[PDB]
Amino acid sequence: VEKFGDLILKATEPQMVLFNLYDDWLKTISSYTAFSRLILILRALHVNNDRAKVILKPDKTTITEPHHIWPTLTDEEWIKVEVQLKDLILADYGKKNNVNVASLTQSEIRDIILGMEISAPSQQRQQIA
Amino acid sequence: LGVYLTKKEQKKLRRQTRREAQKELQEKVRLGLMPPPEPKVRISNLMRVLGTEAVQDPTKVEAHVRAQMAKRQKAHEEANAARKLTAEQRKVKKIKKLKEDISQGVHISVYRVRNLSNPAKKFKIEANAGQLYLTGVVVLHKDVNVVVVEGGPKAQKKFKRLMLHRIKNKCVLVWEGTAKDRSFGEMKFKQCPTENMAREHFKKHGAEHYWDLALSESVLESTD
Amino acid sequence: SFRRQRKGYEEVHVPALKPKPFGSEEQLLPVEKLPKYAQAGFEGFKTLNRIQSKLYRAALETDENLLLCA
Repeated sequence: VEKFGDLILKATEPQMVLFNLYDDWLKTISSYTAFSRLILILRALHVNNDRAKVILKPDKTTITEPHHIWPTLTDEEWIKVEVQLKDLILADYGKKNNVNVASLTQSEIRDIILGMEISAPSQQRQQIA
Repeated sequence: LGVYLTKKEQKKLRRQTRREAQKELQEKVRLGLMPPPEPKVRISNLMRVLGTEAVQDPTKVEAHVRAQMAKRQKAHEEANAARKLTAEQRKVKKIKKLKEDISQGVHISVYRVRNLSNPAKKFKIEANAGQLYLTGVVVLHKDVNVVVVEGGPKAQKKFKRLMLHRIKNKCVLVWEGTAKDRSFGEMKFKQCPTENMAREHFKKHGAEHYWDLALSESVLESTD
Repeated sequence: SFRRQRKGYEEVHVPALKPKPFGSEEQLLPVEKLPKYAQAGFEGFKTLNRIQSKLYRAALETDENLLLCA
């Protein structure tokens, strides 16, 4: 995030700082929903960091005030940004795994958002069957 | 006569009615007339019911569960609000207009106060007579306040407790009995400095015995 | 009709919609009003449909680009 790397790179001495990653969302959603949205946002940021920034602001109206980090959006706008970020993550995973987005199932999409992977260099253990 | 029932029978009847309703709903679901019930989801219940799908789009899930909670809450509220409007309605006409069943017997309490020169006590007595719908009259004379109140038994019991405990020179009920019909009109006051005018006003409705008993009580208080 | 879930599936049944009533200047035109170049194409059909008669002059007598949203 642009608010963190610059801050730590120009910090000439070690120190400790506090942030509130849930800027004001807690006023309308429970902390469970806030954490889920935050982890989805960070997954998208780790994936692309460029298209994710674009999805963060859907319109020039959404302005990030200096008081906090994430842009302030309406509830439905938050829903749309969340679904767009989910589509981003699924499409990018498909790009690196040659798998269709529709090919993934609900549990599989949850696993990908969390960070599960599937690999098998030695499949000959199929001899169990 | 109406018959009560023991707490055991009350519990059994309520349990039977609830079980009947639950079986009715379940068999309605069996026959397809009713959709299968949806899980009741709250904020704590969210990640347990919709855990595999809240990671897809958490804000939509939050909106859905809050909509369900608000739907339940608003379903509860409508009936309550309608029946509270029912409260206003009755309270002004069916929950506060009783009259104590004064049809076959009118309880008449005639008291004789010594000092009633304060208009605030007379205004409070008139407000208590008008709020409880109790008829009667009040006669004023030289160190004499003959207040007769005829009405229901509960209204007379409220008026005696208001005049003996809630109102302060001493007030004592001179004649507390029952009558066949009503004799005095609305709650009004009549100032009579002479005893003959008060006696004629009491004998105009046939209640000169109360004024005679008040005069005898005043004579017995002034003698001893 | 309407919509409801009977057993395992949600059936939504909309009834048969009423057709558009013919006006005082709109009716099923027969094949006797077609010209000699168009009478040979309507072989075996003594009359025409309602949509064919409501846009007969706009498609046969007019050479403009017709867009029939039938």
